[PDB]
This record gives sequence, C-alpha cells and structure tokens, in this order.
Amino acid sequence: KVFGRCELAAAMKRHGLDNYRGYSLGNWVCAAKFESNFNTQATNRNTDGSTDYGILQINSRWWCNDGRTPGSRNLCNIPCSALLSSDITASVNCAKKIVSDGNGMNAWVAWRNRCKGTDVQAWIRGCRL
Ligand SMILES: O=C(O)c1cccc(CN2CCN(CCCS(=O)(=O)O)CCN(Cc3cccc(C(=O)O)n3)CC2)n1
Ligand SMILES: [Cl-]
Ligand SMILES: [Cl-]
Ligand SMILES: [Cl-]
Ligand SMILES: [Cl-]
Ligand SMILES: [Cl-]
Ligand SMILES: [Cl-]
Ligand code: NA
Ligand SMILES: [Tb+3]
Ligand SMILES: [Tb+3]
Repeated sequence: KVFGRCELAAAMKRHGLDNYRGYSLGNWVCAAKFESNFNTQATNRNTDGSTDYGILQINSRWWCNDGRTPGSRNLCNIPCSALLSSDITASVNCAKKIVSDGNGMNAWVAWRNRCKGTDVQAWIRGCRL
C-alpha cells in the first residue's frame, strides 16, 4: 500500500505513535516519507547484508527475522515480511520498541538527516486528525 500523507498520519495516530516517547506525529510522518516514500512494501538491502523493511524501514540486524542476516536478533519477535503489510500495526509496535532504545528517533538515519530540526509539523498540515 502507498499511503497518502494525511492517511498515514491518521493511521499512526490511531496506533498511538503521536507523541510516543515525546515525538510529535509529524516526526513520524516525515520519517516515513523519507524512509519508504509512504510505501508499506519498501525494502532496501544495507551494505552489511541486513535489509530494511516497510513503511519505517525497520532493520533486520536487530528487530525482525528474515533468515538471511547472520548474527542478527529479532527483538520485535516477528518475521520481517510482516512489516510489509498494508496494515501498519506490526511496524508501529516495532517502531515503539526501537524509539524506546537509547538513541530515540536517531536510529532512523533519514529522520536524523532530513527531519530532525526541521518544521516537522508541516507534515500534518491540513490533515483532518
Ligand atoms: O544506544 C543504544 O541503544 C545502546 C547502547 C549501548 C548498548 C546497547 C544495547 N543494545 C545494542 C545496541 N543497539 C543500538 C544501536 C542501534 S543502531 O542505531 O546502531 O542501529 C540496539 C539494540 N538493542 C536493543 C535494546 C533493547 C532494550 C534495551 C536496550 C538498551 O538499553 O540499549 N537496547 C539491543 C542491545 N544499546
Ligand atoms: Cl508535528
Ligand atoms: Cl531499524
Ligand atoms: Cl537471520
Ligand atoms: Cl545467526
Ligand atoms: Cl493501518
Ligand atoms: Cl528522545
Ligand atoms: Na534478524
Ligand atoms: Tb540498545
Ligand atoms: Tb549503554
């Protein structure tokens, strides 16, 4: 599924991401934009051999199992394919565990480099939330 901007904002809010660990909804919408371009089926292999899955490009090194990342963990206890579903429940629940780790949303390189410090509120501008 390719979400619309306000569609995804609404979905994230419903699953409890808005202000989760202090991060306003627009931070999550901006991160999704630049991680996946709002496409729940996005996948991208990393140079270390891990792969990033879904709307929030959750990484198999630590968070889900894809059977092809040696030495990795599966801390969200899910197959990585579950993170490609049209329903974002699995991705949100995992993202909550990720952002609860020590680095917050900096674990998302695209958030750090393209959302952090910017006027992220503009990403929910005009949304009927
Ligand atoms: O800054 C940190 O998180 C940091 C610092 C030193 C040591 C640890 C231990 N981590 C390993 C490092 N990985 C952080 C780097 C991830 S990335 O940004 O490079 O991609 C995160 C994976 N961890 C998930 C987790 C779950 C619950 C609690 C904690 C925690 O207390 O750390 N961690 C498992 C153990 N973490
Ligand atoms: Cl915001
Ligand atoms: Cl990740
Ligand atoms: Cl693996
Ligand atoms: Cl392994
Ligand atoms: Cl959904
Ligand atoms: Cl934080
Ligand atoms: Na893994
Ligand atoms: Tb950690
Ligand atoms: Tb530590």
